[PDB]
Amino acid sequence: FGIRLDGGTSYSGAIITRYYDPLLVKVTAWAPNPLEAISRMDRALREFRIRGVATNLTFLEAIIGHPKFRDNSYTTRFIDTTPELFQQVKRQDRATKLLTYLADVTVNGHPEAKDRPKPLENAARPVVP
Amino acid sequence: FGIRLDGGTSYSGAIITRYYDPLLVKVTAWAPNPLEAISRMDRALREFRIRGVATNLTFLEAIIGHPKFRDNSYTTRFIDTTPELFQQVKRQDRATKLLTYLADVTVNGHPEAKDRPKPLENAARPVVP
Amino acid sequence: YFVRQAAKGGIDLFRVFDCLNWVENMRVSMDAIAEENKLCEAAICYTGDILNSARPKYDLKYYTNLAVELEKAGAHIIAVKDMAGLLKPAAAKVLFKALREATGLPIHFHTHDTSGIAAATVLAAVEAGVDAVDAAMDALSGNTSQPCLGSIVEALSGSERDPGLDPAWIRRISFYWEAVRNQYAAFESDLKGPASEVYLHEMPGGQFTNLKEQARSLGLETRWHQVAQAYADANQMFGDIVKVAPSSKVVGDMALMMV
Amino acid sequence: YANGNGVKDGTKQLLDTLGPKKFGEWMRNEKRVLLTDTTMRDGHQSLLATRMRTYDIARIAGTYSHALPNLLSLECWGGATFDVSMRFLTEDPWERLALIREGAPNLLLQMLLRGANGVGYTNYPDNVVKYFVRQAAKGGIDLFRVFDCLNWVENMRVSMDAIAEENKLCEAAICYTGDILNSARPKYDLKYYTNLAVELEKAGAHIIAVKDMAGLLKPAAAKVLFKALREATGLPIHFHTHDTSGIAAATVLAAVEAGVDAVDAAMDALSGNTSQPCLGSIVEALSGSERDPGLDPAWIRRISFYWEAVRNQYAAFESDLKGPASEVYLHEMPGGQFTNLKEQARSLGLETRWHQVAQAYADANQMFGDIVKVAPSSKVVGDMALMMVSQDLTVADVVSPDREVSFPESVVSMLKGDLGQPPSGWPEALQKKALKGEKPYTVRPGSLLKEADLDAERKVIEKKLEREVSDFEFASYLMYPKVFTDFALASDTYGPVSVLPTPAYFYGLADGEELFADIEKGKTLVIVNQAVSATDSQGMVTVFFELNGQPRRIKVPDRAHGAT
Amino acid sequence: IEKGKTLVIVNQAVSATDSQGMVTVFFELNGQPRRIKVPDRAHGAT
Amino acid sequence: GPISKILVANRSEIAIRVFRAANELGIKTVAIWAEEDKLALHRFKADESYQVGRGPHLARDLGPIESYLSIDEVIRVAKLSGADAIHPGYGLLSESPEFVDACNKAGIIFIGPKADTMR
Ligand SMILES: O=CCCCC[C@@H]1SC[C@@H]2NC(=O)N[C@@H]21
Ligand SMILES: [Cl-]
Ligand SMILES: [Cl-]
Ligand SMILES: [Mg+2]
Ligand SMILES: [Zn+2]
Ligand SMILES: [Zn+2]
Repeated sequence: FGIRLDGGTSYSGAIITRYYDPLLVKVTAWAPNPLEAISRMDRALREFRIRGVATNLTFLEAIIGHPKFRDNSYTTRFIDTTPELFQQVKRQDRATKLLTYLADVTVNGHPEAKDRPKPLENAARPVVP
Repeated sequence: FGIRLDGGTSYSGAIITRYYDPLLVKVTAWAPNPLEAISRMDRALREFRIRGVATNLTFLEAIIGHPKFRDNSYTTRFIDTTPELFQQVKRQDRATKLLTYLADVTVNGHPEAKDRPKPLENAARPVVP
Repeated sequence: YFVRQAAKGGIDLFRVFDCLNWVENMRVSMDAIAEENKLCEAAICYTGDILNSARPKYDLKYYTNLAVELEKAGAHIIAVKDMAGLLKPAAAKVLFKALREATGLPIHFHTHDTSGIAAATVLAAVEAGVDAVDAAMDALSGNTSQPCLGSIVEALSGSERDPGLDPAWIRRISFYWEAVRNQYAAFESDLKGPASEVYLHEMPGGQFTNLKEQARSLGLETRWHQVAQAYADANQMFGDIVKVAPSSKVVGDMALMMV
Repeated sequence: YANGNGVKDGTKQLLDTLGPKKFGEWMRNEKRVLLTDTTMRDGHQSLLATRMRTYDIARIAGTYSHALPNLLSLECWGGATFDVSMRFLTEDPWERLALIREGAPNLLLQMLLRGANGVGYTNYPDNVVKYFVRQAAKGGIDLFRVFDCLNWVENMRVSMDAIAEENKLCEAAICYTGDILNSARPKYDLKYYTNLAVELEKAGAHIIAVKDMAGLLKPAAAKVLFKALREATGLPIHFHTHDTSGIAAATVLAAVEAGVDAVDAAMDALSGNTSQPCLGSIVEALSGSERDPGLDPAWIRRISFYWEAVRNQYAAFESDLKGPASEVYLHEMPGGQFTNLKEQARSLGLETRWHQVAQAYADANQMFGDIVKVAPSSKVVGDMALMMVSQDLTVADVVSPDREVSFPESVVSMLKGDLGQPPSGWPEALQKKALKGEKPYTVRPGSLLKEADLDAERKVIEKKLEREVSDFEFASYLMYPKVFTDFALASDTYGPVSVLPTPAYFYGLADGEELFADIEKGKTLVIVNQAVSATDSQGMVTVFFELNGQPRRIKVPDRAHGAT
Repeated sequence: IEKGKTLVIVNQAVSATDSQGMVTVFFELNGQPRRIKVPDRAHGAT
Repeated sequence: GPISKILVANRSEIAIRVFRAANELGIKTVAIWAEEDKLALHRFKADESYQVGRGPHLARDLGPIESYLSIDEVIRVAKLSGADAIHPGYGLLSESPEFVDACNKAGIIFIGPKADTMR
């Protein structure tokens, strides 16, 4: 509810070329009042999953979560001025890390286990009573 | 404009299982008048591209394009009594038969070819002088 | 009935042959092509060696008598069908001179390049007065096919018998066949080139390659020389026969067994 | 297997008795046509990138000797064999020669020699060239077929004088190109050839050869040419051609009819396409005629069947060439290169463009002033062709002063005069544009080079390898310093690998497989591959052999799979 | 990965080691294919 | 007069937006693409498609942006397609008075303001 999209260019598999516009999709968010519209936008933005390429999602999210934006007190110089770098914080990427571990031990073994006796093959997982 | 989507189970990569209801996505179309609403649902549905599973798209199109639908002259009995929404004779029909050859050879190979050398890939097509 | 439909379907020139050069076996077809008012080109299959007196069953007189008898039977054209590519240049000079003195019909020579010198025989036939010859576009020529059309035409370019065919167009057309032929990689044989061995065994353009495949698969791809001598030997046991289409298959069945 | 008796005396004994001059007169005088078998050099050079190994070539020499003792010669050395043998097969070309010489003591052994540089890749001083010829004669060559890639006689003289000085046969070749019967290309008319023949005879030839490296001579032309040649000089004429067009056998038979004294052919299994035409069928066509060469067709077939089984081991090196191509008349690419070339075009995503090339090559040839195209001149014209194709350029486009074109190095080098001089001279403008201020010269390249200090040079190679080198090895080093050096180092690491059979040299041993290997005449090792271990850490694999009954473990890095 | 963030992971296949000595493990993560490359230290590869 | 067929002299989202309105109205549709947008979905999202900026009539191989800003080509694909109208979308041409007088030196209805207001 309250979300309009104007896209068509991006989709998984798509290849973004260096030649044109960087645009992926335009998101339009509607609500009865402006505060509710902001959080509608915020919910949809954060719900986006884009992989394979960098985006401006974090930067879009920072703008709309800004106090000066929420209370409508920004001038045109706001972005060039606020930063308040914003800018940053990284990403955990835990799943990829785990998969790296599993692949490593699957291929190379664990140093504490690799030359020591081995448990009887597919023995029962322990069951919590 | 005037398209709402509420996804259920579908995205590029989704696994659809047989255990639950068969819903992919609900589509809602809005407009100032009812006819223009219909042509917008109609435009949206035909624009969908879903690869991997069959869908009910063409049936939905026959529902909303049908005259009893357009001039609100239908009852709860409409679908159950309208045979030409369910057009059913095994189709074919030259293009369809051709698709069927290509499908079948693509999945199963050709007996004369499938166990023998293969031509060099991305070979020049023959050009008629 | 079949000949009738074939003329209706667009065939104008029927090269008719018999796998044992048996004229009696060609009459019905030859009469049917004349009744459709099309061209009846009666083919004599070439075998053995007219310059070799050790095989006197296939001498000069054998071909000239069959040409006269094909003419009497209604031929509009006589062909020499050299299905194994056995005719040699010196024999072509004698053969086409003698055929053209024995019948007034034109002669049409068809050969296979299995030996790697069919183009020499063709050009010797043209010099001896043969009226027509067969050749394949360069990309589908050579080896067990006909000899190269572009090169034969180029060799005759500017001579008295020049056939007046444009070399630039032959090459463009052969370029196209070349790209066509690439799409058929599945059906290429292992044959690499000229095999003078054809003069011993006489396996015709179709069969040579199949026969080789078939002896690989029956696990003899290592005694091929025994097969070759066998097919030659079988041929003599049968009484020395024209080996083409079905008759060659029978000789190869026999040769494979004896091995 | 042949044969029981000793070997019949052949052309080898005839040359030893008469000497080279009288021996070319004897060729001239002979009624029968004479044959040269090129299977052991030009046949695999053309069809298998010259990868034929000594093992397969030497095991057959004794059968040629007993079964075809009437052959004129076996062309079996020079052309690309010299460096390819060391660079790619890790084997020594001298050993190849000495083994052929041992197995066929009755036939002439023949090589192809470039006059300017012998078997090398660049220009060398006269003394080096002389030294090479002297070693080639010492090591078993009887017949040197000497050519120049521009048919410049000047550039052949040093080779021709060195051959005569050694008392060997000097067969001076004239490269055929164009078409003597087409009056629209008058630069290569009949007179062009008969005058070269007369220059070559004054320069000391014992035999004249026509080398039709691209297979361009057509039969009606052979008839005119060989008649006229044998009227312009008393020397025997020797005809070598290639079958790219699919009609070279017709050209050979026309030449034989016209009086030609000797011809080249390859055994059936290595003939046709860009190789020589079929030996057994040419022999079969002549059988019973006036000029009948007297070679037994049942032996040719048996030796061909042996070469066919040998060729099957070399599947890695087969090209995609499917048969006759009359477009050879348009582009004139030499058989010996229409395949090294076919896959420079591959390595540059040109494979599907391979036709426009053809036309760039004829075009390039003509802008160069229309020249003889044969190893290394063809190479130059190919490099030009590919470039007009890639950089998508034309000839006005190539010679226009305005359009920058950075030229391939081989083209820069030729226009400079490193391959010599066409009759001709190089086109002024193209030369100035291509040279970029580098200065061209017009004398014999050989004649600018300082004499090599042969002593100093010998000590350099000897100090590097830390042992004496033989005279033969020294010749090798003079021709290819770097390729010889790597070969010598590899031999010291790997042993006499030339003695392994082909499937073993390229693929090693299957599990459990047994091989006999002659480290030397009369020293046979029996070697069994017992097993091969999983690779270990540190990434080593151990192969368990039995050597003459005794277990031996050898450890090798597992490079395949990333291990050092 | 955390209370209430459950990954489903399937080991689909493991490649032969390549040169440069890398092995790629083909996973499915929550339905989606993922390839991960690891050195084959076991067997001497860096 | 009665608009049957619209050519969208643009790309990406703007082109798709116009395609959508066209569709729902029963107006047929024409897309243009340069060679670099060979793969772009807007060229499939129309009922007809033509390349702009390459070929026999040129006289240079055109640029990827250039290809879309080119009056000649745009007109060309309009005239060849049988298009009664052009939507320029935004950016690119949409404020080029040269391009307008051209729609209608070619008698092709231009979706937007007359050329005078534009100058
Ligand atoms: O086109 C009609 C779609 C609506 C009918 C299908 C619904 S989806 C949920 C419910 N559970 C089912 O088994 N089918 C219905
Ligand atoms: Cl070197
Ligand atoms: Cl641009
Ligand atoms: Mg003589
Ligand atoms: Zn035939
Ligand atoms: Zn040669």
